[PDB]
Amino acid sequence: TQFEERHLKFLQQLGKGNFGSVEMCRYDPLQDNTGEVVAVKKLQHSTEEHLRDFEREIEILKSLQHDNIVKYKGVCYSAGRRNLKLIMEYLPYGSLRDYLQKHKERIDHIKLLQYTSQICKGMEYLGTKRYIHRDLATRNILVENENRVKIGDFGLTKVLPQDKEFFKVKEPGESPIFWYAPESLTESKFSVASDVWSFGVVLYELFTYIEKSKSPPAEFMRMIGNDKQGQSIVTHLIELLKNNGRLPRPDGCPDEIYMIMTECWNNNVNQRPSFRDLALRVDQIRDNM
Ligand SMILES: Cc1[nH]nc2[nH]c(=O)cc(-c3ccccc3)c12
Repeated sequence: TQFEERHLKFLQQLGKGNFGSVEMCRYDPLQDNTGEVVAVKKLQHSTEEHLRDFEREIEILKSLQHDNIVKYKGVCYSAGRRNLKLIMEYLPYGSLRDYLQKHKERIDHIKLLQYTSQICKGMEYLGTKRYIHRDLATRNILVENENRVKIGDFGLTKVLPQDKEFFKVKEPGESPIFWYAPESLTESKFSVASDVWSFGVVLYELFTYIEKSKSPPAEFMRMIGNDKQGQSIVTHLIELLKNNGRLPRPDGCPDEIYMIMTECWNNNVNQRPSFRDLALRVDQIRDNM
């Protein structure tokens, strides 16, 4: 879990996450090829704040061990221990968002339901730590193989206080608003229940197959008026959601699955299902058949 900079060998640039870039590297202490391939996260701007944030992600990630959560491996104190890099497992098939677009040939509803279940279970696990993810979306889930997805992107995750069921985030500025529960948009309140709302959007994403014009931003913007810019977008999204405006049932999506979506998208926070409810329902659906 302490990786030496001189043995971390660059292989590929991957995405460019919030703190900075992510690379695929080979860790080869024996210097001969033959090491483990890993993902290495870097911090672009190591300010007092960005570092504190990066360090918080590391603690969080180091504290989780679950089949459907990306593996923490360690840290690398490069530049003479004057820089730090997070070392994680490398999942070869990238984000669930890209996978669904690139590998339709090997995806059916059963696979979609498997992914759905796996995400729910990772989310049950986070809840036992009182962690709120706050950023659930297929772009933030990673694919190990055709049978296995893992939740990643713990850069925005927060811990609920001892006895507070919600966390108010001082000011969400430049947010993924189209995944957010109304009370997150209106009050900056995040909770297990707001994660459930977002999971609903994730379930929608799965069944739209990240198709051309059916993404949540595209759909919401169609409903609201594609003309709209800046804050009018937010104003109209809120008003829309408050009075039961919802994303449409994807083409070929079963009614039973759309109902799961609609139950997650309850304005009434308490009435949303739990992740435990959701895992059971999805697994039962799979097991019937
Ligand atoms: C963190 C990670 N582990 N394995 C990965 N495979 C990828 O294709 C992409 C990432 C990644 C995750 C977050 C931000 C950028 C890239 C990734």
